[PDB]
Amino acid sequence: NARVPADLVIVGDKLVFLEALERRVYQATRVAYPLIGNID
Amino acid sequence: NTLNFVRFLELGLSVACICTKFPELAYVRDGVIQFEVQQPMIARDGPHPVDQPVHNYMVKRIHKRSLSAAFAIASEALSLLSNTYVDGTEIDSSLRIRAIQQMARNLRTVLDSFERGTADQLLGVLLEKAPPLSLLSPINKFQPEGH
Amino acid sequence: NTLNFVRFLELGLSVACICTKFPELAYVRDGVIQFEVQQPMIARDGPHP
Amino acid sequence: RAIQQMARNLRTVSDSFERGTADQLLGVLLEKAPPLSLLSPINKFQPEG
Repeated sequence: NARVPADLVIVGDKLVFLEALERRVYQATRVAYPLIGNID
Repeated sequence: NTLNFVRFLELGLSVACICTKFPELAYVRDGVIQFEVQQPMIARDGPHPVDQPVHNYMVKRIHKRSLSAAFAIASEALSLLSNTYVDGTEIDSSLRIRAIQQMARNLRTVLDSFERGTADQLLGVLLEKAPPLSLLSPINKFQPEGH
Repeated sequence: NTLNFVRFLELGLSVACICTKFPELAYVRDGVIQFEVQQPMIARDGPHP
Repeated sequence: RAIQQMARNLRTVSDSFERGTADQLLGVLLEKAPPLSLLSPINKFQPEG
Protein backbone atom coordinates (compact mmCIF):
# COMPACT_ATOMS: atom_id res chain seq x y z
CA ASN A 1 0.00 0.00 0.00
CA ALA A 2 1.05 3.60 -0.80
CA ARG A 3 -1.67 6.28 -0.58
CA VAL A 4 -2.51 8.58 -3.57
CA PRO A 5 -5.45 10.25 -5.13
CA ALA A 6 -5.30 8.96 -8.61
CA ASP A 7 -8.92 8.80 -7.91
CA LEU A 8 -12.46 7.98 -8.39
CA VAL A 9 -15.26 9.07 -10.71
CA ILE A 10 -18.44 6.85 -11.21
CA VAL A 11 -20.40 5.48 -14.33
CA GLY A 12 -23.76 3.44 -13.83
CA ASP A 13 -23.63 2.37 -10.04
CA LYS A 14 -19.71 1.76 -9.75
CA LEU A 15 -17.09 4.11 -9.38
CA VAL A 16 -15.06 5.37 -12.33
CA PHE A 17 -12.02 7.60 -12.28
CA LEU A 18 -10.73 10.63 -14.29
CA GLU A 19 -7.38 12.49 -14.20
CA ALA A 20 -5.60 11.31 -17.46
CA LEU A 21 -2.47 11.41 -19.31
CA GLU A 22 -1.40 14.88 -20.06
CA ARG A 23 0.53 15.49 -16.78
CA ARG A 24 3.77 13.30 -17.09
CA VAL A 25 5.75 12.94 -20.45
CA TYR A 26 7.77 14.69 -23.18
CA GLN A 27 7.96 18.43 -24.12
CA ALA A 28 9.66 20.48 -26.90
CA THR A 29 11.32 18.76 -29.84
CA ARG A 30 11.11 17.43 -33.24
CA VAL A 31 9.36 14.18 -34.64
CA ALA A 32 6.05 12.21 -35.05
CA TYR A 33 3.78 9.12 -34.81
CA PRO A 34 0.16 7.37 -35.11
CA LEU A 35 -2.74 9.11 -33.45
CA ILE A 36 -5.48 11.90 -34.81
CA GLY A 37 -4.43 12.90 -38.35
CA ASN A 38 -6.39 12.67 -41.43
CA ILE A 39 -8.90 10.26 -42.92
CA ASP A 40 -11.01 9.88 -46.12
CA ASN B 1 -2.82 65.65 5.67
CA THR B 2 -0.09 63.09 5.36
CA LEU B 3 0.41 61.25 2.08
CA ASN B 4 -1.14 57.96 2.71
CA PHE B 5 1.03 55.87 5.02
CA VAL B 6 0.59 52.29 6.29
CA ARG B 7 3.19 50.03 5.03
CA PHE B 8 4.93 47.71 2.55
CA LEU B 9 2.74 44.77 3.40
CA GLU B 10 -1.02 45.23 3.37
CA LEU B 11 -2.45 43.52 0.29
CA GLY B 12 -0.84 41.53 -2.53
CA LEU B 13 2.24 42.61 -4.60
CA SER B 14 5.40 40.46 -4.73
CA VAL B 15 5.33 38.08 -7.69
CA ALA B 16 5.92 40.11 -10.67
CA CYS B 17 9.37 39.09 -9.37
CA ILE B 18 11.07 36.42 -7.36
CA CYS B 19 14.29 37.61 -5.80
CA THR B 20 17.84 37.73 -5.09
CA LYS B 21 19.13 40.98 -3.58
CA PHE B 22 22.06 42.67 -5.32
CA PRO B 23 23.79 45.23 -3.06
CA GLU B 24 27.53 45.36 -3.77
CA LEU B 25 26.90 46.41 -7.35
CA ALA B 26 29.21 48.21 -9.83
CA TYR B 27 30.31 45.58 -12.36
CA VAL B 28 27.88 44.33 -15.14
CA ARG B 29 26.09 45.33 -18.28
CA ASP B 30 24.86 42.26 -20.16
CA GLY B 31 26.44 39.41 -18.17
CA VAL B 32 25.34 35.81 -17.77
CA ILE B 33 22.91 33.58 -15.98
CA GLN B 34 22.50 29.94 -16.71
CA PHE B 35 21.12 26.52 -16.37
CA GLU B 36 22.58 23.34 -17.91
CA VAL B 37 19.84 21.13 -19.55
CA GLN B 38 17.29 20.82 -22.40
CA GLN B 39 13.84 19.48 -23.57
CA PRO B 40 12.22 15.99 -23.88
CA MET B 41 13.00 13.56 -26.80
CA ILE B 42 13.53 10.07 -28.39
CA ALA B 43 11.90 6.50 -27.60
CA ARG B 44 8.92 6.78 -30.47
CA ASP B 45 10.54 6.59 -34.07
CA GLY B 46 10.95 3.70 -36.49
CA PRO B 47 14.25 2.49 -36.61
CA HIS B 48 13.90 6.21 -37.31
CA PRO B 49 16.03 8.39 -39.59
CA VAL B 50 18.73 10.16 -37.59
CA ASP B 51 18.64 13.57 -36.02
CA GLN B 52 21.63 14.99 -34.11
CA PRO B 53 22.40 15.18 -30.40
CA VAL B 54 20.33 16.21 -27.36
CA HIS B 55 22.74 18.23 -25.50
CA ASN B 56 23.10 21.93 -26.10
CA TYR B 57 22.10 24.69 -23.70
CA MET B 58 20.79 27.63 -25.68
CA VAL B 59 21.87 31.15 -24.90
CA LYS B 60 20.37 34.46 -23.79
CA ARG B 61 20.24 38.07 -22.90
CA ILE B 62 20.47 41.17 -20.65
CA HIS B 63 19.34 44.84 -20.33
CA LYS B 64 20.42 48.00 -18.51
CA ARG B 65 19.73 51.76 -18.55
CA SER B 66 17.96 54.14 -16.18
CA LEU B 67 14.82 55.19 -14.28
CA SER B 68 14.93 58.77 -13.00
CA ALA B 69 13.26 61.06 -10.43
CA ALA B 70 14.07 64.48 -8.94
CA PHE B 71 13.19 66.71 -5.97
CA ALA B 72 14.13 70.34 -6.52
CA ILE B 73 15.09 72.56 -3.56
CA ALA B 74 15.25 76.27 -4.39
CA SER B 75 18.14 78.60 -3.65
CA GLU B 76 15.98 80.52 -1.30
CA ALA B 77 15.79 77.12 0.62
CA LEU B 78 19.13 75.75 2.00
CA SER B 79 20.53 78.91 3.79
CA LEU B 80 17.68 79.38 6.04
CA LEU B 81 18.78 75.74 6.16
CA SER B 82 22.15 76.64 7.70
CA ASN B 83 22.89 77.49 11.32
CA THR B 84 26.19 79.19 12.18
CA TYR B 85 24.26 78.96 15.46
CA VAL B 86 22.83 82.24 14.18
CA ASP B 87 19.48 80.66 15.02
CA GLY B 88 17.97 79.90 18.43
CA THR B 89 16.83 83.40 18.58
CA GLU B 90 13.14 84.06 18.71
CA ILE B 91 12.47 84.39 14.84
CA ASP B 92 13.55 80.80 13.57
CA SER B 93 11.99 77.95 15.89
CA SER B 94 8.18 78.07 15.69
CA LEU B 95 7.58 78.59 12.00
CA ARG B 96 10.49 76.17 12.12
CA ILE B 97 7.84 73.60 13.14
CA ARG B 98 5.26 74.57 10.49
CA ALA B 99 8.05 74.07 8.08
CA ILE B 100 9.24 70.78 9.55
CA GLN B 101 6.03 69.73 8.00
CA GLN B 102 6.87 70.80 4.55
CA MET B 103 9.96 69.23 3.52
CA ALA B 104 9.56 65.80 5.13
CA ARG B 105 6.68 64.66 2.72
CA ASN B 106 8.89 65.21 -0.46
CA LEU B 107 12.67 64.45 0.48
CA ARG B 108 11.38 61.04 1.65
CA THR B 109 10.66 61.60 -1.85
CA VAL B 110 13.64 59.55 -0.94
CA LEU B 111 10.63 57.40 -0.14
CA ASP B 112 7.70 57.54 -2.65
CA SER B 113 9.63 57.23 -6.10
CA PHE B 114 11.19 53.71 -5.42
CA GLU B 115 8.65 51.36 -3.80
CA ARG B 116 6.03 52.55 -6.11
CA GLY B 117 8.53 52.08 -9.07
CA THR B 118 7.03 49.40 -10.89
CA ALA B 119 3.21 49.96 -12.37
CA ASP B 120 4.94 52.30 -15.28
CA GLN B 121 8.33 50.07 -15.41
CA LEU B 122 7.13 46.43 -15.29
CA LEU B 123 3.83 46.88 -17.33
CA GLY B 124 6.89 47.33 -19.43
CA VAL B 125 6.81 43.41 -19.42
CA LEU B 126 3.27 43.00 -20.37
CA LEU B 127 4.24 45.39 -22.93
CA GLU B 128 7.50 43.68 -23.90
CA LYS B 129 8.48 39.96 -24.08
CA ALA B 130 5.25 37.75 -24.51
CA PRO B 131 2.28 39.38 -26.27
CA PRO B 132 -1.21 38.09 -27.04
CA LEU B 133 -3.42 35.02 -27.46
CA SER B 134 -2.60 34.48 -31.14
CA LEU B 135 -0.44 32.10 -30.14
CA LEU B 136 -0.87 30.01 -27.32
CA SER B 137 -4.36 29.76 -25.77
CA PRO B 138 -5.83 26.11 -25.52
CA ILE B 139 -2.74 24.09 -26.22
CA ASN B 140 -1.40 20.71 -24.91
CA LYS B 141 -0.46 19.25 -28.37
CA PHE B 142 -0.14 21.12 -31.82
CA GLN B 143 3.42 22.08 -31.24
CA PRO B 144 5.99 19.86 -29.84
CA GLU B 145 6.84 20.99 -33.09
CA GLY B 146 8.05 22.13 -36.30
CA HIS B 147 8.21 19.08 -38.63
CA ASN C 1 -53.19 67.52 20.27
CA THR C 2 -49.59 67.97 21.39
CA LEU C 3 -46.99 68.47 18.69
CA ASN C 4 -44.05 66.08 18.47
CA PHE C 5 -40.84 68.08 18.60
CA VAL C 6 -38.07 66.93 16.28
CA ARG C 7 -34.43 67.24 17.30
CA PHE C 8 -32.05 67.78 14.42
CA LEU C 9 -29.42 65.37 15.71
CA GLU C 10 -31.84 62.46 15.97
CA LEU C 11 -32.55 62.75 12.25
CA GLY C 12 -30.38 60.66 9.99
CA LEU C 13 -29.61 63.76 7.95
CA SER C 14 -27.40 65.15 10.72
CA VAL C 15 -24.57 62.81 9.67
CA ALA C 16 -24.01 64.97 6.58
CA CYS C 17 -22.94 68.08 8.49
CA ILE C 18 -20.62 68.94 11.36
CA CYS C 19 -22.38 71.61 13.40
CA THR C 20 -20.44 74.08 15.54
CA LYS C 21 -21.81 76.79 17.79
CA PHE C 22 -20.30 80.23 17.30
CA PRO C 23 -21.95 83.10 19.22
CA GLU C 24 -20.21 85.96 17.40
CA LEU C 25 -21.22 85.08 13.87
CA ALA C 26 -22.82 88.50 13.45
CA TYR C 27 -19.20 89.70 13.31
CA VAL C 28 -17.67 88.00 10.27
CA ARG C 29 -17.33 89.32 6.74
CA ASP C 30 -15.90 86.26 4.96
CA GLY C 31 -14.43 83.31 6.84
CA VAL C 32 -12.31 81.02 4.69
CA ILE C 33 -10.74 77.54 4.64
CA GLN C 34 -7.30 76.27 3.62
CA PHE C 35 -6.02 73.00 2.20
CA GLU C 36 -2.62 71.42 1.60
CA VAL C 37 -3.40 68.50 -0.72
CA GLN C 38 -0.50 66.77 -2.46
CA GLN C 39 0.19 64.17 -5.13
CA PRO C 40 2.99 61.58 -5.43
CA MET C 41 4.58 60.34 -8.62
CA ILE C 42 5.67 57.67 -11.04
CA ALA C 43 8.22 57.58 -13.91
CA ARG C 44 8.23 56.98 -17.73
CA ASP C 45 10.84 55.37 -20.01
CA GLY C 46 12.15 56.73 -23.28
CA PRO C 47 12.29 60.45 -24.02
CA HIS C 48 9.64 60.99 -21.40
CA PRO C 49 10.17 64.09 -19.28
CA ARG D 1 31.85 20.06 -14.46
CA ALA D 2 32.57 16.30 -14.71
CA ILE D 3 30.08 15.45 -11.61
CA GLN D 4 26.72 17.22 -12.25
CA GLN D 5 26.23 16.63 -16.33
CA MET D 6 25.78 12.60 -16.76
CA ALA D 7 23.29 12.16 -13.56
CA ARG D 8 20.54 14.18 -15.52
CA ASN D 9 20.63 12.41 -19.09
CA LEU D 10 21.37 8.37 -17.83
CA ARG D 11 18.54 9.38 -14.67
CA THR D 12 16.85 11.15 -17.94
CA VAL D 13 19.08 9.13 -20.63
CA SER D 14 18.56 5.55 -19.30
CA ASP D 15 14.67 6.10 -18.53
CA SER D 16 13.70 6.46 -22.26
CA PHE D 17 12.22 2.99 -22.42
CA GLU D 18 10.85 4.57 -19.28
CA ARG D 19 9.68 6.55 -22.18
CA GLY D 20 9.06 3.27 -24.15
CA THR D 21 6.58 1.01 -22.28
CA ALA D 22 3.08 2.97 -22.76
CA ASP D 23 3.21 3.55 -26.66
CA GLN D 24 3.96 0.02 -27.90
CA LEU D 25 0.91 -1.45 -25.73
CA LEU D 26 -1.79 1.01 -27.52
CA GLY D 27 0.11 0.65 -31.26
CA VAL D 28 -1.33 -3.07 -31.29
CA LEU D 29 -3.79 -2.09 -27.80
CA LEU D 30 -4.26 1.15 -30.32
CA GLU D 31 -3.40 -1.06 -33.62
CA LYS D 32 -5.57 -4.36 -32.96
CA ALA D 33 -9.08 -2.64 -32.00
CA PRO D 34 -11.46 -0.59 -34.26
CA PRO D 35 -14.90 1.07 -33.77
CA LEU D 36 -18.16 1.34 -31.69
CA SER D 37 -21.77 1.69 -32.67
CA LEU D 38 -21.45 -1.91 -33.27
CA LEU D 39 -20.57 -3.21 -30.13
CA SER D 40 -23.72 -1.96 -28.61
CA PRO D 41 -25.88 -4.67 -30.22
CA ILE D 42 -23.05 -7.14 -29.46
CA ASN D 43 -25.55 -7.18 -26.70
CA LYS D 44 -28.64 -6.71 -28.51
CA PHE D 45 -28.65 -9.27 -31.41
CA GLN D 46 -26.90 -12.80 -30.76
CA PRO D 47 -27.23 -15.49 -27.89
CA GLU D 48 -28.91 -18.65 -29.49
CA GLY D 49 -29.13 -18.57 -33.34
